[PDB]
Amino acid sequence: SGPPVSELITKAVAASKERSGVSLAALKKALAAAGYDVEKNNSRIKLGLKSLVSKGTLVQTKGTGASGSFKLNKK
Amino acid sequence: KRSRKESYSVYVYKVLKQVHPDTGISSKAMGIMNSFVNDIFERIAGEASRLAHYNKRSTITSREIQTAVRLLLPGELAKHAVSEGTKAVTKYTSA
Amino acid sequence: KRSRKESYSVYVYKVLKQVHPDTGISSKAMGIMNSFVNDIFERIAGEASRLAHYNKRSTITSREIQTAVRLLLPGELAKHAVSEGTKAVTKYTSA
Amino acid sequence: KPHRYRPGTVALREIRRYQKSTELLIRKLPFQRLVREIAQDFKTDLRFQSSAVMALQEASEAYLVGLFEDTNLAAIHAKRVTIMPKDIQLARRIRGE
Amino acid sequence: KPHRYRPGTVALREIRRYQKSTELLIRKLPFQRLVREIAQDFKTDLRFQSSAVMALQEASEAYLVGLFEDTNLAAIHAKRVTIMPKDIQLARRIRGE
Amino acid sequence: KVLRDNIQGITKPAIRRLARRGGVKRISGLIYEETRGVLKVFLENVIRDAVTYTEHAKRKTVTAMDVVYALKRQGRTLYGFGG
Amino acid sequence: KVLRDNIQGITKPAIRRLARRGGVKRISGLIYEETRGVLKVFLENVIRDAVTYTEHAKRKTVTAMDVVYALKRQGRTLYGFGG
Amino acid sequence: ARAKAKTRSSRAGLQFPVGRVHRLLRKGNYSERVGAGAPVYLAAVLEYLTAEILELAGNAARDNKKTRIIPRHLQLAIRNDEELNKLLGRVTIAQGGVLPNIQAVLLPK
Amino acid sequence: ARAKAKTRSSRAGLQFPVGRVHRLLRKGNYSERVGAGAPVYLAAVLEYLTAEILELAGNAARDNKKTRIIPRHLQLAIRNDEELNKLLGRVTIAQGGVLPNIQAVLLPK
DNA sequence: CACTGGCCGCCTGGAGAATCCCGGTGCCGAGGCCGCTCAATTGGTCGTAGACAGCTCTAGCACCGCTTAAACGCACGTACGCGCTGTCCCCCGCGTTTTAACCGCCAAGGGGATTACTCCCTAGTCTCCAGGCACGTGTCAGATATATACATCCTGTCATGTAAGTA
DNA sequence: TACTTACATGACAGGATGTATATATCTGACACGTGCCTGGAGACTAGGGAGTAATCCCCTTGGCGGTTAAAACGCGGGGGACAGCGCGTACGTGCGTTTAAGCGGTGCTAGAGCTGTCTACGACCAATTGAGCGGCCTCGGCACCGGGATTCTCCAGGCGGCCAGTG
Repeated sequence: SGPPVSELITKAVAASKERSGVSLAALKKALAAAGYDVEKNNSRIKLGLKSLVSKGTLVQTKGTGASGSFKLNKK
Repeated sequence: KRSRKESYSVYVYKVLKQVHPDTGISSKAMGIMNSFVNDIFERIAGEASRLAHYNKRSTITSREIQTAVRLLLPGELAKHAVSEGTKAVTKYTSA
Repeated sequence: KRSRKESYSVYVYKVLKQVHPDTGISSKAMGIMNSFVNDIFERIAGEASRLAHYNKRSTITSREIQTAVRLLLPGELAKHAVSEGTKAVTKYTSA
Repeated sequence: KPHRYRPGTVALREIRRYQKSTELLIRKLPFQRLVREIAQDFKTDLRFQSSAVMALQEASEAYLVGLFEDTNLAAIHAKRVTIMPKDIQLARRIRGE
Repeated sequence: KPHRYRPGTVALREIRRYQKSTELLIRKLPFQRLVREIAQDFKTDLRFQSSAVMALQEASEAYLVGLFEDTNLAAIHAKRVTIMPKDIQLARRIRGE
Repeated sequence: KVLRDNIQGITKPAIRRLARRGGVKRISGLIYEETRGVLKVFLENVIRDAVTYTEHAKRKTVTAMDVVYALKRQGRTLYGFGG
Repeated sequence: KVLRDNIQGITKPAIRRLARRGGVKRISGLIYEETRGVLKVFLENVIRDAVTYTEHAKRKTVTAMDVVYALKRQGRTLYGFGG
Repeated sequence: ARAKAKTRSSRAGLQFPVGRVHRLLRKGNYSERVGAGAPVYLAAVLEYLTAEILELAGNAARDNKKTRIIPRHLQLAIRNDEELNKLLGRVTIAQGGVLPNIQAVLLPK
Repeated sequence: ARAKAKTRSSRAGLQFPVGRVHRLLRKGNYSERVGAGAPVYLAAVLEYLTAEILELAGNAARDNKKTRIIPRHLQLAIRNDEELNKLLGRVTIAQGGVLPNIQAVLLPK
């Protein structure tokens, strides 16, 4: 079971916090290093990214939707 | 009656009856077999004629056609066709 | 003691001088010209032969080669070759 | 609700049918009209054997079928399944036409 | 800091050079050795006219030139610039090899 | 007597079924007019030569044998009509 | 007198030069060994043909005529070698 | 006292005509002179090619539960042998259609 | 007692040899008979083709400012003419290289 | 942070439909028979094509010594494929309406094909003669070498937009 | 929320080097004069292939009525292409080293190639035939029609993860 992957996405983006936003591939590899079967959960990560952008807690750097780069909010 | 139009009909029919006793042939398939024997005859004869010209030879013999088989026919088709060519020519020389 | 080997040297030489009085030729370009004229001659001769066989004609006339060069030479080269060959057979019959 | 197939499924059945089928795919008399139109551009009021029109139609179907073999290969080459004019032009150029 | 070109312009200077120049691109002796190695497998104890070796040299270079033009067309077809094994496979298969 | 437009005589479903024999699963909309032109060009190459065969034989009737010869000269040899 | 690994004699920069004459910007690393194989198969074809020409001619030396003639049959016509 | 007219195909043990192929070499105008074993060899090659392709045609007909060769059987016999395919890459069979082959990308998952 | 020999090359006014083309046609074994106008027509076509390609070769060499034509000039002449490229599509010129043809995407910017 | 109920992605059973498979039935092309003829056969003759033997000579193979150009390997780098997803739009599928393709039926005649006549031309042969190729030589066009000059490609610098830090 | 500032990025100039440009040199590759003998050629002739006149018939073209299968068009909708964007690698490019290609020189020889011999070999001519072809005819394999299973495909409902709600 464990926690849902929203905390996983927040941890993945907060692990590095470099100048540009983190891409989908880098965050998926981050969750793979943390430990998760991302092979059967691609639409899961897509819905998590879209949901977390829509609440405004995540701001998307350059890309559109679940593509591109994602960076942390102002506060 | 008209002018006779030569074909390979009964010949291919004999070959089919030798290889398949119960299997028949259609007329369009027989036209395609006429096209086949004419095309392969044309390819072998044309390349072997060029081989005759290249060595400045006035004769096309079994050696030139054999070499033409090695050029045109691929692989095991080539060497098997060589085998039946040799058996045919040895039977003919032995009458 | 040597044996004569035939080439198309002098004819290509006179043609290149006629179309360009000042321009020379290398030896390898001469070999390529020999190969070119041999290839074109063999193409036209083979197609003329096939036209001769297909209508059961045992003769090759300028009509046959005209048909062949209409088949092979594409577009504007065909009508120009028709023009020069017509003029050539015109002076040949008139002399 | 009336029954309804998804796209490509009928196309795939049509595929397996037309390699399964052997008959002509071009309408006979419109092809005859086309070949007469092309012929009268070279010599007017030409006459045709029906076998000649059928041979031209078979050869045209053969040319186009092989051309779409190559076109399908070029389309899957570009990670696509729908062919495009650049696929046809590519296949025609690589073939040497 | 010592000079270094960006990737690609040395390639195009090579493009302009060996398209502008004509000379043979395979080292002659290893090509001759490869030809002798292949011909040894087919009929034993073969020798080669030197002109025959350069003839295979010109023909082989031009054959590879035609293939690499076809793979260039295939690569730019696939929105790429760097050619891949499947490009040569496509070129050979469309040409019918 | 004169014929102006038989390019549309090779209809879009006919091209569809040709490509279905060709193994094509999906066909773009711009394919059909181009393949009509391509077939027209191929028929230019074939029929021009086939005509040249006919007035080579001084005939008015286009025969199937001329078509077979014209195809096989292009290396697109058709079986089933020779003879 | 034994020849064992001469396909590696067609070096990688030689393949790069060939692709430069063909007009190639970038060549993958997987390309070189299979172009060695493709060229290998091509020489198998043309040298097999030339060997048949040779043994038909009852000579022991492969000549440029046999080369250009084998290329000529395969639709790969070569000029400049006495054809 | 003329001898019995025996046939050269039966002399060589063949079905394809030695005499007709020899006559067509004489009338296809391919050389001035033709060796005697050449038509026998050429007829042997033709008979063997037709023998294999008719064998595959009959096998394909038996596969499709038909007792008669249709041109579809001929096309299936050409295209299912890769060496015969390489022999006849540029040749189209009349009414043979094309060999059933679908690329795996086209097929659904 | 005999007329002076005057060649049919001079009769047609073509520098290509009518007699030699006729000899190669007879010994190239293409028909049993050859009409007399056929080698004249063929030699005229041959001379026209050679004149046109040598004209392009001389023009290309003058474009390279070189007074002798080389196989590179022959390649430049052949590949730049669409009808000559149609005639010599599958034909390879030795040591002529290729026509400079860089695809448009390969250029920078 | 654990428990938990509703909501969306996925599993599963079942219904309809296209095809496969089983019959019957009538039919028209495949096979078989008969007359014919023409093309294969046979035997002698005659000319000749190439196999064979032998000699000569020449280029291909081997060996060797320098002599660098390049093959090669490594390292820094950047750019190219490319995997993934979001977005737009384009073509298959199906239903209905339209319409000309097919059939089939009949008239007519255009020329394909065949036969006959007759002659235009073309290949063969003895004789003759002259043009193009081997051979030799001489000689300037171009490769090479060296010295200038711009193109251009990368890099350094200035200006500016813009995101970030901040009161 | 505006003020300020440093960093990414486009605009502009400049150096370095690779390529473009100018001039000497020498050399061997192109080009020209000679011998010649072989290949072209002119006259005549035997004889045949093809050009041309006539016909017929049949096979192509033209035309009319009916069916409906094929096409055409619109709605709908899903899937296919594709734009973009980081990522991660995978060659590109530069640089020093190995070495093997390349060049120049020498020797052997084995095979290419030319020439006399002649003998197997194949084409050619008169006569004869028997196997292959044109035509007819029959019939049953197969084309077409009709009915039941099966596989396939798509959707309805039903389950699991999961996401939101709660304690």
